[PDB]
Amino acid sequence: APLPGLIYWKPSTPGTRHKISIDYAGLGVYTGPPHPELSAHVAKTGGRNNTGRITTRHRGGGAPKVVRDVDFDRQRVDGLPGVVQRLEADPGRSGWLALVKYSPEGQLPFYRYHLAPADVKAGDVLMSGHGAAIKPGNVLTLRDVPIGVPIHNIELVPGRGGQLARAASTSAVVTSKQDTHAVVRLPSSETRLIDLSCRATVGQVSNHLQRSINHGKAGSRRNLGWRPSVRGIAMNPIDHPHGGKRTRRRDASSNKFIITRAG
Amino acid sequence: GNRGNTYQPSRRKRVNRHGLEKRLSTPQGREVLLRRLRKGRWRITVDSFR
RNA sequence: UACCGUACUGCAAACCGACUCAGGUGGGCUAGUAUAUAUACUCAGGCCAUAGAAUCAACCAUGUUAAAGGAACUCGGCAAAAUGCACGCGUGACCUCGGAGGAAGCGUGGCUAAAAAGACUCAGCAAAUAGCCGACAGCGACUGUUUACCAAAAACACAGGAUAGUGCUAACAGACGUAAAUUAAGCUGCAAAAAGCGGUUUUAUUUUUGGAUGUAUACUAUCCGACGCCAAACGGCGGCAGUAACUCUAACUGUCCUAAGGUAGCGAAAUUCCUUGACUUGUAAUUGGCGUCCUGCAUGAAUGGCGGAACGACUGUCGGGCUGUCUCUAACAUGGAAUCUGUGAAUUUGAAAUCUUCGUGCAGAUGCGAAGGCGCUGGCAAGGGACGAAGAGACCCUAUGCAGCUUCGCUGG
RNA sequence: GUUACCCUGAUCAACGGACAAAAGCUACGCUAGGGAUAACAGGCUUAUCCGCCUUUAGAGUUCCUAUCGAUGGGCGGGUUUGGCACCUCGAUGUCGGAUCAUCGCGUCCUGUGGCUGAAGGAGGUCGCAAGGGUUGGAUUGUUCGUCCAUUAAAGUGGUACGUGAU
RNA sequence: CCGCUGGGGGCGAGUACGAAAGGACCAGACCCCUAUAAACCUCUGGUACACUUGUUGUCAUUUACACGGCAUAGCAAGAAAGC
Ligand SMILES: [Mg+2]
Ligand SMILES: [Mg+2]
Ligand SMILES: [Mg+2]
Ligand SMILES: [Mg+2]
Ligand SMILES: [Mg+2]
Ligand SMILES: [Mg+2]
Ligand SMILES: [Mg+2]
Ligand SMILES: [Mg+2]
Ligand SMILES: [Mg+2]
Ligand SMILES: [Mg+2]
Ligand SMILES: [Mg+2]
Ligand SMILES: [Mg+2]
Ligand SMILES: [Mg+2]
Ligand SMILES: [Mg+2]
Ligand SMILES: [Mg+2]
Ligand SMILES: [Mg+2]
Ligand SMILES: [Mg+2]
Ligand SMILES: [Mg+2]
Ligand SMILES: [Mg+2]
Ligand SMILES: [Mg+2]
Ligand SMILES: [Mg+2]
Ligand SMILES: [Mg+2]
Ligand SMILES: [Mg+2]
Ligand SMILES: [Mg+2]
Repeated sequence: APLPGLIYWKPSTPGTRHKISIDYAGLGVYTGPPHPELSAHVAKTGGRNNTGRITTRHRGGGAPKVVRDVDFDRQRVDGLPGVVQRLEADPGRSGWLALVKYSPEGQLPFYRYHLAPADVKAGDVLMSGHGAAIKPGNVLTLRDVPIGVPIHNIELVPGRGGQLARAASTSAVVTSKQDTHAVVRLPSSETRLIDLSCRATVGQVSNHLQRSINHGKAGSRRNLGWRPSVRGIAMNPIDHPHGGKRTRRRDASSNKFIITRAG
Repeated sequence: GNRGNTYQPSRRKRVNRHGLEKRLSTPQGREVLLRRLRKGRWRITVDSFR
């Protein structure tokens, strides 16, 4: 079944034989480097902490890391009409961002990066507040969003920004409205109670094609900063003992907010 | 592969490893210098000159 | 308009290798035939100092040629030989439709011709450079990575898939004796003749390790390793003794301990003792392959079962061509070796003036016994002996022996 | 509580009875020794093996001796499989063939004599004789073995089951 | 003191024998082969690098006549002595 926005690489040689890549014609305005003041150039880490030893394994190498200042709260852009100039594709996240230009009355116009919902066309105007619309890309309080409409970029403690349901093609659903709790189904089929003063970016995150993508060769996934793994049974007993246990911290403070676990 | 040529000379690396200031930067390097003094060595570090 | 560098060397006799060491060492510039920094000859420029001198030793290394054969050699065509190039024709199966493929196989080439053609040569890709081809399997999808100094592979990885954990100050991996420093705004409060010090909430700047300026389509761990066709936690999946009109299988029933006795689809197979498994082909002759069959010592969907295109300095086999690998070696070339001159080590060494045979003997005698032999000393060769030399550790045993690893060995917070 | 006496309590069975408790692996191994302990083989032996007999009952269309040897009894070799651990662990090429050898005869041929159930041929033994001859390669890592087809024949052994300072 | 004299098939014999097919002892000598050993280059071949012929590229060549260098002796063919 050919999806429209995927480049189906022809089997010319092994490696590009079973390779599927996302077309940048579906996202027509990705073209352009990251904005020169919304982005910096930070050194890559390689998986090593401040000591210098490896903490996370199988990481390192690849393209120069560029970091983008994505605004996950939209607190200081409340009540401001922001017209989306273009959509951008960052390699650091599964879902892609959306460049938004805000023109306030007393200040010169500026640009901000926010996560892109499914209904951004590089022409839409986004609005955030108590009185905002129900069209996708609006940030509303959990009280102002309906029951059963998909939402994303959810906060846990108000004023912190959006931390929940923000990967590619993911969304959360509000199913109940307890006065201070508001039971919400997180994308792992887990119900969590999120305070009503928290905010939800209404809509659904883009990059649904993320599941259908296929790096056909080791190099294309190695060039993303992923060094090769090694199986446990391929070693001597000193390195690994080769050749069903729940690991969440029990007696935590967040047991009170969850009704069912990740199903 | 023929061995024996592990010493690849470089003045920057020689001064940056075994120079005076990396010896003084850490406490145990300072006791290394102190026991070089107590032995009586004429050359204290690899980069000393006059 | 100061200070430091400026010699020389820098693919090397001046750097790194104990050496004047056949090794390792970064960047840049460049002429013609000519056309590519490849190839042959040459420009600018550089070099022919670090052992020399003749000659036919044997033998060794590296090559050239070889009549008639041609893998007959050999564990194994190992090693050599052979194809090696641009213009035309052409061009199989199988297949993931891309490939296989430069498939295979056959013509046409220099030289002269202001030119419809020709000359002669044994030879016209004329000297140097530029794939051996085809078929049957096994293993691994592929390109890659791997034991610096005996193993480059079927081992590892790989894209993909499955499972388990992780709701964010996430899990997981680390530092550990515990995180706080400076302002600002608001609400305030105490006695009080017109002002000081406070308490609390919010905010600003720092400081707050990777994962991550990420967040269940994301991160971590384990396993299988593409793709296609029909308890995916450790890991297996039995016996007793009989029942089908001639012998012989045991399909359905009868039994015993027992988590359960191994499906369509597999099998003398990387793995099957009998073994040269009966069966066909293969060769004149086959214990090592290919395709069947069943009698699975000791096979088999996640130790992943069933085969496929392409790929491989992987493994076992068959044809064509090719040739000294061979029948069976010969001549020649270069460089050692042998002669002379000059420079000039080391392994080894109880002392030696060190014969043979038979016997004896700490059990294989140069040295003891009996008999015999031997003018003396060398060069150049061959290595049977001197239990040649080179390591007080190849293997076995022992230690109040060590070391690392493993576990339903013991004890510990 | 201290001390004596009268007594009791381990399959402390590793039974003169380790310090509380208590399993393995090392083809990754390390050290110190041992020819005081094994393997590659030299020494001793000859149970098993191989030759020579002897008794020879019998078979052999008859008849023990053309030819074979059933049962017992021995003599010789150490090239079979074994037994001992005497020699070297201050580590010493064997279980192969490629080249090149030397010796013995229990002779496969060539040279030969007897008995022949001896038509000469073609055979079976038996007696002498070791001069020199014993070739191909296809298959197996095989010194084992066949079977392709040729010769007069396609010998068996000692050779640290000859031979890596070739 | 060393080496040391190998054989096979014919002719002898279609035979003495033998109903008959089936075919010898003698190697005694002659003819062929084949080893092994010892030589020799007369024949036949191989090789032959200061020999002869032909030819390609390139550098020299006040003639791109002849001659010369290098490219495995550049290549290819044919040679005499010696082996
Ligand atoms: Mg190298
Ligand atoms: Mg050194
Ligand atoms: Mg060099
Ligand atoms: Mg050296
Ligand atoms: Mg050098
Ligand atoms: Mg030149
Ligand atoms: Mg010289
Ligand atoms: Mg010929
Ligand atoms: Mg050519
Ligand atoms: Mg490649
Ligand atoms: Mg490869
Ligand atoms: Mg999950
Ligand atoms: Mg010479
Ligand atoms: Mg003796
Ligand atoms: Mg002499
Ligand atoms: Mg000598
Ligand atoms: Mg002990
Ligand atoms: Mg005891
Ligand atoms: Mg104890
Ligand atoms: Mg023995
Ligand atoms: Mg002549
Ligand atoms: Mg001549
Ligand atoms: Mg020249
Ligand atoms: Mg000669």
